[PDB]
Amino acid sequence: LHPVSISLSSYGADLVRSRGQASFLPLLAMAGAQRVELREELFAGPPDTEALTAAIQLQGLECVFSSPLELWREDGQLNPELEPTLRRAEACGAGWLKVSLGLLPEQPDLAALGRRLARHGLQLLVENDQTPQGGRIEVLERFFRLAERQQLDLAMTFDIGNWRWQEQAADEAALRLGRYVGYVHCKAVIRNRDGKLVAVPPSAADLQYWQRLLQHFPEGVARAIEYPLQGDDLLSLSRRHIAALARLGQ
Amino acid sequence: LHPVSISLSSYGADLVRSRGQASFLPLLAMAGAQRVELREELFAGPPDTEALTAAIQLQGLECVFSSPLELWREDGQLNPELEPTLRRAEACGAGWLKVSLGLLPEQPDLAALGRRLARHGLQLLVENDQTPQGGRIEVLERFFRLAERQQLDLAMTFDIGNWRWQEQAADEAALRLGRYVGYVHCKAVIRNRDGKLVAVPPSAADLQYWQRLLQHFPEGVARAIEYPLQGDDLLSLSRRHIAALARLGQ
Amino acid sequence: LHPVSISLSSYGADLVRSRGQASFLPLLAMAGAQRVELREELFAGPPDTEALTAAIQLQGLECVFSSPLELWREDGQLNPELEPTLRRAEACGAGWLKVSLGLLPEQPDLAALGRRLARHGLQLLVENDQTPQGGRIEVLERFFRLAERQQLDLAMTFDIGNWRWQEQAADEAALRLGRYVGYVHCKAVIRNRDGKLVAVPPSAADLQYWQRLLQHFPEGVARAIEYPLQGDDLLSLSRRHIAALARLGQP
Ligand code: NA
Repeated sequence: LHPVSISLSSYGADLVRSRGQASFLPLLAMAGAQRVELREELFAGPPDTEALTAAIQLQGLECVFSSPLELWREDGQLNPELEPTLRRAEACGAGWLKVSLGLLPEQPDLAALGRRLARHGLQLLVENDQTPQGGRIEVLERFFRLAERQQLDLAMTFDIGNWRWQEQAADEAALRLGRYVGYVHCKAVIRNRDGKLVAVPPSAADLQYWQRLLQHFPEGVARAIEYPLQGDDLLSLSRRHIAALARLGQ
Repeated sequence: LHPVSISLSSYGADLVRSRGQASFLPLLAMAGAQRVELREELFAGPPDTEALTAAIQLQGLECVFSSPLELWREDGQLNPELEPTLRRAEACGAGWLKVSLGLLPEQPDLAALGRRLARHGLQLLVENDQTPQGGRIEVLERFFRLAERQQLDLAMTFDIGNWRWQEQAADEAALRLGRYVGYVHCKAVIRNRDGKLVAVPPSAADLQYWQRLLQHFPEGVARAIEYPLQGDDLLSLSRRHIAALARLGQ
Repeated sequence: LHPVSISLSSYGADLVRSRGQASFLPLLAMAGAQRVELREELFAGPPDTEALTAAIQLQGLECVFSSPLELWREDGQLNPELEPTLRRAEACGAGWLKVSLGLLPEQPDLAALGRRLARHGLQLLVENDQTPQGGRIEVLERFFRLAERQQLDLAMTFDIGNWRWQEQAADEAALRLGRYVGYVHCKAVIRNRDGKLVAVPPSAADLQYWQRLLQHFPEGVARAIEYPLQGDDLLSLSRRHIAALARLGQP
């Protein structure tokens, strides 16, 4: 089996806020997950980070801290909230911080980025988002090429569904960006009756298609569920969805 | 279940012209179809539009009228056959007229198009065809963008197979044009042993692919059979093909 | 069933070189293949061309001879090794000679190529390779378009996996080049844990995708296993793999 993560936003923001994120960690371990993705927008709440760290450690889970933070500001400077967010993430027991790109300047100071990352013990993940600045193949390809040149402790999170918001083809993205991918965010996307894009659980067809996309990324890369998980028995549901994802490969 | 149409060309041009298109209406209704797509080229002489409209209504079907007319002439003017075809379609009972684009000029008179459409009671549908002028993604994107800006009462018919004639990817077309799609033409396409592209009935794999394409169009969009339906028992065959398409998507 | 070929490189180059390519023909015929693809690079010494041809004919197999030869030299001239390679292919009983493109010049002498090829019963196939000069859609499309204008009876070997090495989409390749394809090389490609591209046997999803790619090529085109075939029982392994390829197409 390949390593599987669950983004707790999958369970619904209201439910997660009400029950607290730490309460989902035993559920994830019991369902067979290897990693949890925490969500900054989902603490009620100023968290007991100590209690949260102890919970992750007890379950033997890896932990990704996901933030809506955009790395680069309109003005061309690294987001001053980067270090405060890294501290937050580390305090919660995360091994990775996941962010969006923001607006990549013509001249990014990746040396500066490195120095800030070096003050903390987290690998940085940068995810394609739904915006023009952070969600399009061309600028992301530029960022990852450069980042690799200066050898940053950073990797791409390839979000399968987000490309849809920028009318970018996931297959083309995978072909061009797949060598940089360290984490896959899985969701299916449909256009609803009013023409609006909405994230949904995968069909059997989507899953087979995702297996083909995964051929473009290093074998065994961690894959995350970030789509609705709703049902009366969340443990059994999560287990069945983890198994389906873990099984994707050659 | 999603609404399903059958294009009567599916039954074979010679057979349909022989028996007449009206004779297939009870078949379509009994087989579970919600619309009939009449084909201008399959009328053996001008129809009694009153008997036709009455037969369609008796069967509780809606009706798309399909013409091979190209909307824009080589010289950049609208095809003068547009309003005569709109009048014939409307008289036969259709809710939509389906046409091809023709050669979109540098400065298309979309206001004049709107004025002509406003004189009739049908929605205009423009389908991708098999030609360079009417069958390539870039020009169709330009057309539908400009039509939406003019707020015209028109939508795309997305023909899954026709892209093959222009060596365009349906997946790419669906990404770029999906927001505009109000009707889907379903057909599988193979290159035969002689080298010629031909429309064929879908395999299981084809249906799964089409399910993924439909994610790009508003959920529950009407879908039409436009591939060969040939056999000893057209009711049974039609019923099965309709059922497979009615439940595609969910 | 559609005709299936096995490229003998599938069995592992060292194993094949040591046993000789002729020793695999009974296996191919018993497992249900229609065609063997011989590999010039898998002859450990000069071939016994008469015994090879006799072994192919005994088994009732057809034969494609694969050469790493590049058709067009850097200086724009046709590779002078083409004639001896065509004769070698014929000596080994081949109905097709498969080569790489090389560097396509601005004004290739396709007329001369056609006159050369017309002296031979076999057909020339040009395969997409893993190089910029021979593995990119645009130049290959230019080659086949020029060949079609000159009315040459040559065709393409569409290698499904090779496109990955040049970061080219196989679906786009199949759309733009499909009309030219007379032979298909099947392999799946993944990035390994180290990030290196490697050719591998297909998953069920791969096979389903390949069925869709085949829609772009003339129906019934011969398709070849060109991916690892390893096991204690090559006969049953080969038979299962040939079967899965032979049934790919429309119902
Ligand atoms: Na090859």
